[PDB]
Amino acid sequence: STEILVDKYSGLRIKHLTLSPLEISNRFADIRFVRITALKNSVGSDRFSGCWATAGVLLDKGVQRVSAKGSSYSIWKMGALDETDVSLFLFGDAHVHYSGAAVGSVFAVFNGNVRMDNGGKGFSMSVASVGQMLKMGVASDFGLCKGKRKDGVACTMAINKSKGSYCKFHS
DNA sequence: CCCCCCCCCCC
Ligand SMILES: [Zn+2]
Repeated sequence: STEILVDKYSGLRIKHLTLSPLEISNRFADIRFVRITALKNSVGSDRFSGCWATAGVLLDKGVQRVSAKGSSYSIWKMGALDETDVSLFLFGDAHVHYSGAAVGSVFAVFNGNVRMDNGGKGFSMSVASVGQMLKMGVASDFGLCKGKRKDGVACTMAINKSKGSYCKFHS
């Protein structure tokens, strides 16, 4: 049957759990957790100094990229399915080992290096190591917009199916 | 060699 966790950490609802609730508290035990939506308002307040972690839904896997050094990497759109997103850069092993992940997945991110751009591009974080990514499961509220683009292509914006079936762009 | 690696959709 359906098995849904209503997580206090991420503030998300997760199905297809890859771990027990006890295992969650263990991973987050000695770590300062910051909600993925609080991130942009948390820059420059010593929130990311020590060991920290966040968690969000994979909204967009973007396109294949190549580093200046010639290595491949990823740029993910992550969020809590609430009109607010954030950029995640997957480098090296992290990209190798998680670039095939499915949109809708719920990932815990550990100790990402933070970049904040007050020029409009906003909050972003990056990780490069395998243990910096933990798939907790699948967002039970995740869905794709049922609306269509201007050119007739099905919209691929992530939505909260519990609160509606369309983007900010479709109403 | 390792670490490093860094953004123009959907209105
Ligand atoms: Zn749409």
